[PDB]
Amino acid sequence: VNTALQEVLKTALIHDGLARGIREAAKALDKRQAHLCVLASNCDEPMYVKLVEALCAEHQINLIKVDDNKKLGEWVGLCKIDREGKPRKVVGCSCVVVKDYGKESQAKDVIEEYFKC
Amino acid sequence: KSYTTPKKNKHKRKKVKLAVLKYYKVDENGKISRLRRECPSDECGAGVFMASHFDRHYCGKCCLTYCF
Ligand SMILES: [Zn+2]
Repeated sequence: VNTALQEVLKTALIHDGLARGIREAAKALDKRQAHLCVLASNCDEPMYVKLVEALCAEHQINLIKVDDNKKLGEWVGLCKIDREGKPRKVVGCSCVVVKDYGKESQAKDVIEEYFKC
Repeated sequence: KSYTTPKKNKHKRKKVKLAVLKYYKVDENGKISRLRRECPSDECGAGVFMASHFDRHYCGKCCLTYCF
């Protein structure tokens, strides 16, 4: 499902279906427009984890766990420069709400059926 | 350069930490409890809070003052 997460992040990037930042994620949750939320657990956070759990477990949320904060920025392209190699300095994030408008795709129905259960 | 008249420095906004973690209150339940009143106007969004002053709460980009 990791390749499916790669493709859904790439389609959110190509259709601008993403809101980076946890305050943008909270604003999207307050405006009732969230579809997919991605979380990082068992990482370098002392007290962020209970806040992000208590704000992400609201309603109609499917949870995907990420093992590291700093590696999450490369699928989303925070400092996506010098693609032939590695980017210089990419910060790590905690939660980005996927505002994906694309529902008709090759694996979109598959991941929707996986998230339905 | 340093002239006879001293130059007043620009407004250095001090970098505050754990501000985004200070909006809602963390309890045993998952419900939200914010300490700032919501913005009912259409200029600022539903997720936009007010300020936290001693006497009156102020908008952001609305620049609207609602007294009591
Ligand atoms: Zn306002």
